[PDB]
Amino acid sequence: SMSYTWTGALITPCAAEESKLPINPLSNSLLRHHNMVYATTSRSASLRQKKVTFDRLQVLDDHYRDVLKEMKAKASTVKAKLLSIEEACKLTPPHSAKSKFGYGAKDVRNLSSRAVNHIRSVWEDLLEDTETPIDTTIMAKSEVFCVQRKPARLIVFPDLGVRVCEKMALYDVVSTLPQAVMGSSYGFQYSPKQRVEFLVNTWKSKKCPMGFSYDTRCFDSTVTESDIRVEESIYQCCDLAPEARQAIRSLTERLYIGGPLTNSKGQNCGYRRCRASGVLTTSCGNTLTCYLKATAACRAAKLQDCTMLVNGDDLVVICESAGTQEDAAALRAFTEAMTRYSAPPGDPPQPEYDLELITSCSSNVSVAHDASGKRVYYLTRDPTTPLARAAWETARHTPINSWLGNIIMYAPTLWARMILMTHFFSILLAQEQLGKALDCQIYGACYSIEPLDLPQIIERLHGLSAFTLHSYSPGEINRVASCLRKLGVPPLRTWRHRARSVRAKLLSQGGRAAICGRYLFNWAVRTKLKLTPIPLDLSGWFVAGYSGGDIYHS
Ligand SMILES: CCCCN(C)C(=O)c1c(F)cccc1OCC(=O)N[C@H](CO)Cc1ccccc1
Repeated sequence: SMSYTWTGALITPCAAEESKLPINPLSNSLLRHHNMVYATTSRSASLRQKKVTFDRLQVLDDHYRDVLKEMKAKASTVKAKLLSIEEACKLTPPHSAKSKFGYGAKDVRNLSSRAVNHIRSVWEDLLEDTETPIDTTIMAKSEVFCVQRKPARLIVFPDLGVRVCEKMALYDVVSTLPQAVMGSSYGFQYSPKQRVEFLVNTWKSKKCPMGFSYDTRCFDSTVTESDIRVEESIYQCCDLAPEARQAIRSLTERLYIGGPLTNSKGQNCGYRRCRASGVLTTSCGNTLTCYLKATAACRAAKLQDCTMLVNGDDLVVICESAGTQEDAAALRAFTEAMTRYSAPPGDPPQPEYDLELITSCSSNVSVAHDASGKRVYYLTRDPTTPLARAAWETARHTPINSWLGNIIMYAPTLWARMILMTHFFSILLAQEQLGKALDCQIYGACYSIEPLDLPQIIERLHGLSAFTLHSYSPGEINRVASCLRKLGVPPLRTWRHRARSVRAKLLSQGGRAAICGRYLFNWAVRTKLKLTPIPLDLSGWFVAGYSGGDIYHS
């Protein structure tokens, strides 16, 4: 069937859209070539609609059915909890889209009567009505990139009231089931240093390893009604409260498998028969679907000892080599199988025989050395997009931000350390906001974090070596260097000069600021200070990992 059908009504914005990087002193100190940085808008939405709209031809086979039953046998060990309205409300992001029913995310969080009464009514409706399609809004998402232009991504989400009900029925499921089903291959359970450990150990565990990332084109659109019902069949193997079982069955038929699209102006926009980007089960569902399809395709292709690492639609496979011609051919057979499964490639996959050449989760493993000269593996990526976004959020007030999560994810990197930390710490210090908690977007989720806690966070997510790395690899330095010339970012000597200046200010204030000076900026001085383990709340991160978007943790 068609992933989408359209009536001709437009994908509308509900406010003016900015597509150019403003000319502003603070962002200009970071990046000079402002004309290279752009934000997507609803003006490119029709181009995206064309790409995401197509017919899906799915053909399932014995390997798929075998793998599906192996997954269900493991899902069968799961016992899941129904969340109370209060628990689901506290998981609601503060700046989450308001309901069209007279209340907003803050009213939800405060347990206001209007909000709670309405959420309760929505829940009872899920229990009563198993068929009426649930309305969704379609919007063009505003995302920032560097030229060489991407059309806007389209986001699909239901009303606030429904989102809170999804958490009630399925939060515990999305947070515990993927690990029970996929074990070590479930990527979202890992901190960055633990993802590196698994990739390095899996690689080292093969006699002759071969690995590849697999890019599925427009994954959400490739997701069929069958996939979504199969996904539900895995959820139904959990021990569930009667009302959760019903709310899952109703959400699946009324929301998950598809439904009507309304634009911001309230106009009937079209119809969806594929994955909605903005529902609770998107991340877990995509992960389970991508894992099932890949696991079965490996058997079909006869790849050997194929270890998966799956994070939503992001896939990396590491296996035993059968020789070079054999590998090329088996990988083409793997692609042919995924294609029948309705998971066709975007960029053709290629076999790799070096772990550092594989890009997965938009990152690659690289190597540096700690103060004692020992090798430390860590994740990095091309810094273009992170720098373009840091510049945009510097010039444009963003009640939400992406730069802080970037520093946390990429802390051991040369670029996050010399540029990002230096830049944002200089500014927050001048503005007396080092201590101000920020609402940090990490993938689709939300975390409240004070910049002053960065050292403790980094030491846990990456180890104390993140503050001592040096001797980065030539390829990494090469890549960083070329991006700075391309974006007009001042050279590293200038960032060193800035860091020394902010480091001295951080030290002079003492307290938590001085801890930031000592750990975050020790790379910038000779007279290194003693780096000992720093004398919290990492549970919301560690117990379930990243369980999906529109989730808030404090
Ligand atoms: C819990 C969500 C926020 C806490 N962060 C930031 C995490 O990492 C994280 C964590 F600390 C504990 C548990 C799970 C976590 O994350 C899930 C996940 O898939 N993370 C990956 C790394 O494995 C992010 C990443 C991908 C590529 C390159 C660099 C970093």
